[PDB]
Amino acid sequence: KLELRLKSPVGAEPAVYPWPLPVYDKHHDAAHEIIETIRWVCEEIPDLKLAMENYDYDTKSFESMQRLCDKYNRAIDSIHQLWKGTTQPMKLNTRPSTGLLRHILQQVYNHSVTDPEKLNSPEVYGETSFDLVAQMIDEIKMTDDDLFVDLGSGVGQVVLQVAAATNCKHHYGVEKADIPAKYAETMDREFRKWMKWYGKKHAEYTLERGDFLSEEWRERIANTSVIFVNNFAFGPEVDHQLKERFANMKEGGRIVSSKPFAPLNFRINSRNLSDIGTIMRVVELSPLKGSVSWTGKPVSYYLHTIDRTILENYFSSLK
Ligand SMILES: CC(C)N(CCCNC(=O)Nc1ccc(C(C)(C)C)cc1)C[C@H]1O[C@@H](n2ccc3c(N)ncnc32)[C@H](O)[C@@H]1O
Repeated sequence: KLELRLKSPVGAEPAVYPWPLPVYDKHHDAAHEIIETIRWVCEEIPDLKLAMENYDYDTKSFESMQRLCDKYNRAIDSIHQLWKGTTQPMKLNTRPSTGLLRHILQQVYNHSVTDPEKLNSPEVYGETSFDLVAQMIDEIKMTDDDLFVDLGSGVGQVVLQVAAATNCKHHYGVEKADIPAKYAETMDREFRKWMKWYGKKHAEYTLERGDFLSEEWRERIANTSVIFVNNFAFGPEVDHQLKERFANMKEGGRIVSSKPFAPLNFRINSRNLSDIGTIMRVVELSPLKGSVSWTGKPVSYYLHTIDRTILENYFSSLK
């Protein structure tokens, strides 16, 4: 029946929406996905922006929606034309800006998480931690050297965010529970599709089914240089096993978490000598003012860097 279609700015399969356009949740529907996508594409292509200094808008009239899609598609055609002339294509494979990325990931999520219901009351998945993760990404400089892992990666959004944002040799997510691992497969597909659609590049990444305490993971963890773990509700048993597995990490390796694995007020003495606190610097990271603020209360986060010289110094300090 009735449809709206958006042409990709790089000639990928157009995006096709049914009318009336679905609503996703109380604060998201396809209408606004459509508008937001159009706006984002104008940011990729200043030229497209120039073509469309015309658009507030009526999202419940199909006619009003279709003029918008039409103007956009037509300007797209116009742009593709320009690129046959001496004007060169928009720089091919760049990373998406943050703004675009937040959009894309919203899009991927909504197209992948059909029924946001099979996900338990409490924020045990982190639904709007995008800005938070974005902050982390800003602070923890990463490079083609690093390997990244999100321990208990959920449906994968954080892995996708980092992979989109950084140039690690590889990013990994590992998830035990079956239903989110299922969703992650679609997330993965949706993500690849939308990134092609906007013609934006991403670092290599993999989503996996697995337990991060499983024998196999001991080795991998020791090999990972950047670990993100949202351990807020892990408690005693699991924190310990993790500390265990961290102790084998190379010098420089980083762990970013919600609960600290050492303490910050930690100075090295006779009976704390096998405490992990001896092989790692720990800092409290500044929270975001607009923090999701778990437990109706402002909460911050922790960067641990594997630094053995801390130990070495305590053996130099015995002459
Ligand atoms: C709460 C966390 C741990 N996780 C979902 C979050 C998606 N990714 C995420 O939030 N990353 C992240 C976000 C923010 C931060 C900061 C705090 C900002 C630094 C750090 C990391 C839960 C998933 O972990 C899975 N989990 C728990 C243990 C378990 C297991 N041992 N092996 C496999 N997966 C397992 C569990 O099944 C859930 O699907």
